[PDB]
Amino acid sequence: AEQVAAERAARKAANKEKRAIILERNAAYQKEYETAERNIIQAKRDAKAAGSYYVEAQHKLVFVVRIKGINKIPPKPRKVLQLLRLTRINSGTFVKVTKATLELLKLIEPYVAYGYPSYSTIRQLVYKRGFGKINKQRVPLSDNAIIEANLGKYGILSIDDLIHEIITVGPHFKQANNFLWPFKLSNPSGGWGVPRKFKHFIQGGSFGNREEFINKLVKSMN
Amino acid sequence: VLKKNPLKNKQVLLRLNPYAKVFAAEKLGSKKAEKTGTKPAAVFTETLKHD
Amino acid sequence: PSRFTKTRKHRGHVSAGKGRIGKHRKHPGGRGMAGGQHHHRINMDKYHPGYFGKVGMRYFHKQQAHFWKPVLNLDKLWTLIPEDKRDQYLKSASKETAPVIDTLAAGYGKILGKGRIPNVPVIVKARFVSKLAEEKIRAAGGVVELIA
Amino acid sequence: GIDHTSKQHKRSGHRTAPKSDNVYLKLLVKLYTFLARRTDAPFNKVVLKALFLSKINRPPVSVSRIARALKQEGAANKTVVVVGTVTDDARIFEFPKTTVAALRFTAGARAKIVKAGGECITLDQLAVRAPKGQNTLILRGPRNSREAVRHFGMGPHKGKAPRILSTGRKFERARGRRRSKGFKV
Amino acid sequence: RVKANAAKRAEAKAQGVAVQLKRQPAQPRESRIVSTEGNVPQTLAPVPYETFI
Amino acid sequence: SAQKAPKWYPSEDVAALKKTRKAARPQKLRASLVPGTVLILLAGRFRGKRVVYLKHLEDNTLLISGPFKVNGVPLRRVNARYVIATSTKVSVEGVNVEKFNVEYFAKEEIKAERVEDQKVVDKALIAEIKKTPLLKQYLSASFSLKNGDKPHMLKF
RNA sequence: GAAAUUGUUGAAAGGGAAGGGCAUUUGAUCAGACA
RNA sequence: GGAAUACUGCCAGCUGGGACUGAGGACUGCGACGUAAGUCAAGGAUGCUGGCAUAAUGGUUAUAUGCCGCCCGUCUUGAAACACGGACCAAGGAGUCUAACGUCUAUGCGAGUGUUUGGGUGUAAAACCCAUACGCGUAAUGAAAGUGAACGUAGGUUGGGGCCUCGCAAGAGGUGCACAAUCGACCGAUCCUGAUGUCUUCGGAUGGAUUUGAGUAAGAGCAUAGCUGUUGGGACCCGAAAG
RNA sequence: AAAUAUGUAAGAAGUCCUUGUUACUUAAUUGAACGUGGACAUUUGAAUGAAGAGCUUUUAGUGGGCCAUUUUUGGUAAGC
RNA sequence: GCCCUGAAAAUGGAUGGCGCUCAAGCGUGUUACCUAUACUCUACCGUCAGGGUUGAUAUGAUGCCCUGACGAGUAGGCAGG
Ligand SMILES: [Mg+2]
Ligand SMILES: [Mg+2]
Ligand SMILES: [Mg+2]
Ligand SMILES: [Mg+2]
Ligand SMILES: [Mg+2]
Ligand SMILES: [Mg+2]
Ligand SMILES: [Mg+2]
Ligand SMILES: [Mg+2]
Ligand SMILES: [Mg+2]
Ligand SMILES: [Mg+2]
Ligand SMILES: [Mg+2]
Ligand SMILES: [Mg+2]
Ligand SMILES: [Mg+2]
Ligand SMILES: [Mg+2]
Ligand SMILES: [Mg+2]
Ligand SMILES: [Mg+2]
Ligand SMILES: [Mg+2]
Ligand SMILES: [Mg+2]
Ligand SMILES: [Mg+2]
Ligand SMILES: [Mg+2]
Ligand SMILES: [Mg+2]
Ligand SMILES: [Mg+2]
Ligand SMILES: [Mg+2]
Ligand SMILES: [Mg+2]
Ligand SMILES: [Mg+2]
Ligand SMILES: [Mg+2]
Ligand SMILES: [Mg+2]
Ligand SMILES: [Mg+2]
Ligand SMILES: [Mg+2]
Ligand SMILES: [Mg+2]
Ligand SMILES: [Mg+2]
Ligand SMILES: [Mg+2]
Ligand SMILES: [Mg+2]
Ligand SMILES: [Mg+2]
Ligand SMILES: [Mg+2]
Ligand SMILES: [Mg+2]
Ligand SMILES: [Mg+2]
Ligand SMILES: [Mg+2]
Ligand SMILES: [Mg+2]
Ligand SMILES: [Mg+2]
Ligand SMILES: [Mg+2]
Ligand SMILES: [Mg+2]
Ligand SMILES: [Mg+2]
Ligand SMILES: [Mg+2]
Ligand SMILES: [Mg+2]
Ligand SMILES: [Mg+2]
Ligand SMILES: [Mg+2]
Ligand SMILES: [Mg+2]
Ligand SMILES: [Mg+2]
Ligand SMILES: [Mg+2]
Ligand SMILES: [Mg+2]
Ligand SMILES: [Mg+2]
Ligand SMILES: [Mg+2]
Ligand SMILES: [Mg+2]
Ligand SMILES: [Mg+2]
Ligand SMILES: [Mg+2]
Ligand SMILES: [Mg+2]
Ligand SMILES: [Mg+2]
Ligand SMILES: [Mg+2]
Ligand SMILES: [Mg+2]
Ligand SMILES: [Mg+2]
Ligand SMILES: [Mg+2]
Ligand SMILES: [Mg+2]
Ligand SMILES: [Mg+2]
Ligand SMILES: [Mg+2]
Ligand SMILES: [Mg+2]
Ligand SMILES: [Mg+2]
Ligand SMILES: [Mg+2]
Ligand SMILES: [Mg+2]
Ligand SMILES: [Mg+2]
Ligand SMILES: [Mg+2]
Repeated sequence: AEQVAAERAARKAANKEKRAIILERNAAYQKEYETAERNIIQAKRDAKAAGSYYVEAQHKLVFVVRIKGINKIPPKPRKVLQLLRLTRINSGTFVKVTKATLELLKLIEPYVAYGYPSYSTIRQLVYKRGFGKINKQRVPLSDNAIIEANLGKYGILSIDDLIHEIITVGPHFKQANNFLWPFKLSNPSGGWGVPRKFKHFIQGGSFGNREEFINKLVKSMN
Repeated sequence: VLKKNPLKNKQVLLRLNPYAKVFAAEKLGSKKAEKTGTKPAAVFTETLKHD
Repeated sequence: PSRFTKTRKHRGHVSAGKGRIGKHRKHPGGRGMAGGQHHHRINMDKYHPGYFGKVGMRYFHKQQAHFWKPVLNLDKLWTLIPEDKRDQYLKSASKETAPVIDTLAAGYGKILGKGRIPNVPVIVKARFVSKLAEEKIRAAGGVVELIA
Repeated sequence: GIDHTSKQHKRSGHRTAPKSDNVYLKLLVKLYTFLARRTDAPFNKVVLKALFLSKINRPPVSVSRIARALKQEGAANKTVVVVGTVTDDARIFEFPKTTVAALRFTAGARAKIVKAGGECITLDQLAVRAPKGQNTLILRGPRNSREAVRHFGMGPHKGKAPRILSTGRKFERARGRRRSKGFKV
Repeated sequence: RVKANAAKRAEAKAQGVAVQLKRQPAQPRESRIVSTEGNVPQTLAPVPYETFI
Repeated sequence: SAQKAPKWYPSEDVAALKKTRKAARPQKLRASLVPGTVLILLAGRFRGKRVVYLKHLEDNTLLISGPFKVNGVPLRRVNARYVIATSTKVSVEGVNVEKFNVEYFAKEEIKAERVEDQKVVDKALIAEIKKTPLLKQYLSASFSLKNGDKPHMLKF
């Protein structure tokens, strides 16, 4: 009975192959990411050049935070807060945007904060507070093997492979996203920057869509 | 038994994401963007400074 | 036993699992089947339709046993023959020497026919038979011999 | 706090042991807990639960209900498993051969079975003769032939047999049972 | 929708696979460029209070 | 029996530890701590003594001396965290000090070896100290906070 | 020979009730463990 | 014209001070650094040094201090209540037993089951044994006179665990108990139909019908026990004015 | 003639093809219903969620309610 | 707009009290800072749940081990003691 280092090699040697793949993968997302970022920047200028205005596509992904406690909530929002897995305060989940989710958000605005997340904040959410739902349980990620285990079914075999699937709202975004246990943030470290939380953002409160300004918050709460 | 952050703890940083070496190696996080000098049409400015 | 009993559990709880509002008093519905037609009628129709009133003829001094007449179905029939004795007759199934069965002597009154007896001929003695009980017997070449 | 979507600390509500206290049962169960953990065969998982089953859920399988299930097309050599007791049925004359594997065989049952050159088998014997339950036929007793269910479901227009002692006419057969006494059910 | 489906289902099977025939909710719209040619932005401002009665 | 004894006992077979991963790595000193520097002893026996820094010992302690003859403090060990590093600095390039190790202070009146050692180092130091005027007197004086001092403001 | 309740002796506290919770000063008192 | 800066954002840039925690207990995993042997901050604290070895640390207790703290029981929408009981302490002090029962469960035997009215017997109210009967079940349905459960593999259809065959696997087929849905068949009641026949008014074959039954369609019951529940009893305990 | 509220549908119990059964039905092998044989798998026919779904039996307490924003009746009003 | 008049009740008395006047008042803006049985991370208890493990030749198989979530409570149910 060999295996001593025998099959021990026939793994590690093949453990290397799989990092390699990941390395070539991650390296390439970068090219993608920046040279799309870059692409808009010069779009915006190129239209300014022409006198024309360049309107970038509506955001496709949002990140939501239950900003309100548990009690004295009316039934229909109460459900939607469930269906969106925000069943306790300061917990957050990703939402793919279409009308048929938009209307959901609509309905729960005075109970949540939400907006558009950078790669930076998606990257840091997943790294530090990312957990998988595996037979319920809620497993911390912390080794890419865990992801391949469950999400490999759809491509996706690295924590960054996860992230790429989120941020780009992939074809497998349902499975990808749901795979992540609703994040559990602490309270913001500065504070809310408002004297009173439960007004709209636009009115100097915290709830509703605050667009790119969601990154400043989530980061304070991460 | 004890979750370790990546983001700090370079060890597990590299355990996920083998790219973090080369990223860091090639100061990727500070890419000096290539310089173009396109100038905006006078429509754009006139109307920016309109009333 | 007293010790597995829930009143032991209730010790230390004021109300004995009887509630503080509505207590445990003497007889609130009334005693017994009171208010059958009145405040417990809902219960009596459903759970007990048919309860009130009257149907059918009165029979003064009915003596049961007048009407004694236990039924044995063909269903069994062969049961009445002891199992050792039994197989001997099933195989070797003919007239000339076919088993007699005094079903009165079993303790039955009528032979009904719940169906399927092997083609063995049998001489069946009873007080009473179903029209089919007989046919079935006769199709095996048995007969029914009426006794009392 | 958490908007609970579901009741907290619910028990699965499925049995886990027999509520029995008989060693021998306890042992058989030892066998099949082992056998069902380590053998990826469905039959063992099924059998294990059936041992936890209580008397009601173990209605008797009869030897005549057995003979029928062998009359099953292509099923004449499989071995009937019964996680309960087997009873005799005088109503069938030409019971077949085979192999019955049960918890208990009534005297008449086991008699009839062997009288035609069959074999009666404790389940642990069944275990060793066929770990993965290969070539088994599990039969089940008629659960709903209990007298008690006659009375389940009672109410108007339900056709369901009163909970009633002494019966005959004069026993709930008037008002509410016939169009000429108030009404009908 | 079914007989609609069953057609492009075959029509694209007999072609070269590649179907996609679940309905999808309204997607947020794409980027686009708006020209100024013939269309300079007309600046507006709030009005003062009047009555006319 | 008064009590009915268990049906189980703990094994008294003690486990061995897990193979811990904690390298004792070398302690790099705060920048103000350069040989030749005058320290202020914030505590202990010679609390408030101003005193010259000589060598970093392999048990992280500091090698100081008064010099003895100036202020009475001898060649000694001192923890680097109970000390105020000042800004003033003599030259220790002529003081040997390599002799002095941890074992040199193993507990095991005064061993004349020390009494000799202590004369030799000091004689070198006073040579240097005599260079900058009023230093010797500086060293001889104890440090104390006076009404008004805010260390969180004071430069040393 | 319990309790309520009482005499004595000892200790202690007390600016219009007493008793209680968390916490530590102080006093009194006590375990365990060192080897 | 060419810069700078602010502002917003990014870095898998570097780096300082401080606070809480140190679960785990051989090894095993994922990695990192090394040309290398190795090493490591990579599946949870170790290294070095000192103090007391004691009332030092710690418990308990009394008091002082900061903040906080209304009387319990009860009925009630609502009690600290200007609602009721309660001055104090001991000892008593309230869901029981029984007859008959529903669900559930355990156990014995099983188309049966129940020794204990009784008899036999005894180390004598026990334990041991047992004949005949009886009760409940094994047949239903009509007010009754009465009649009484297979067209068929004890039926067709659909779902169905499990097993069987094919396949490496995915899958496909075969068979399918319990159970559930639906269409039917059989028995009695009701209504219709009324063959062969006859002591000419008896007989009721056969085939039917938006009718109907606590039914049949390869039995599940009987007995002991228990928690909970039901009724009658002084009926959880104490209470009338009366008769 | 709104807003809110509210019925149904979004497939395998689906869509087509061929052509049996009957006492109903048709001028009619016409049709109605129930079938036999065949053709098409999970982008099999929107979203999000699901610590699974379904089902059965038995039994407690309760059957004086009160408050808030909004809708609203009586009343001049009311801590009505 | 703020302020003043309009502006009358019974024990002495209430922006909560002292007191405050370029406020410690009114309207508005910007930061910082204080602290809930809530949130985040960790230990420990218990409840529910999903895994693993009858292999002797030592000690609980209702056991042993890994892991995840959760924890308000009258009347009332059940359970373990
Ligand atoms: Mg979501
Ligand atoms: Mg900060
Ligand atoms: Mg802060
Ligand atoms: Mg700050
Ligand atoms: Mg405020
Ligand atoms: Mg944070
Ligand atoms: Mg007892
Ligand atoms: Mg009792
Ligand atoms: Mg008890
Ligand atoms: Mg209780
Ligand atoms: Mg109690
Ligand atoms: Mg209670
Ligand atoms: Mg009390
Ligand atoms: Mg009760
Ligand atoms: Mg009471
Ligand atoms: Mg009441
Ligand atoms: Mg009556
Ligand atoms: Mg009769
Ligand atoms: Mg029968
Ligand atoms: Mg019956
Ligand atoms: Mg029956
Ligand atoms: Mg090491
Ligand atoms: Mg250092
Ligand atoms: Mg001096
Ligand atoms: Mg005495
Ligand atoms: Mg204390
Ligand atoms: Mg440790
Ligand atoms: Mg430890
Ligand atoms: Mg001591
Ligand atoms: Mg001491
Ligand atoms: Mg005292
Ligand atoms: Mg005290
Ligand atoms: Mg107070
Ligand atoms: Mg009261
Ligand atoms: Mg009142
Ligand atoms: Mg009270
Ligand atoms: Mg009052
Ligand atoms: Mg009263
Ligand atoms: Mg009183
Ligand atoms: Mg007492
Ligand atoms: Mg006697
Ligand atoms: Mg005897
Ligand atoms: Mg006799
Ligand atoms: Mg009977
Ligand atoms: Mg007649
Ligand atoms: Mg059919
Ligand atoms: Mg199949
Ligand atoms: Mg079939
Ligand atoms: Mg009929
Ligand atoms: Mg009728
Ligand atoms: Mg009946
Ligand atoms: Mg009663
Ligand atoms: Mg009285
Ligand atoms: Mg009287
Ligand atoms: Mg009278
Ligand atoms: Mg709707
Ligand atoms: Mg709806
Ligand atoms: Mg859907
Ligand atoms: Mg989902
Ligand atoms: Mg689930
Ligand atoms: Mg109920
Ligand atoms: Mg009720
Ligand atoms: Mg009621
Ligand atoms: Mg409210
Ligand atoms: Mg005022
Ligand atoms: Mg103030
Ligand atoms: Mg102000
Ligand atoms: Mg400030
Ligand atoms: Mg807490
Ligand atoms: Mg609780
Ligand atoms: Mg609860």
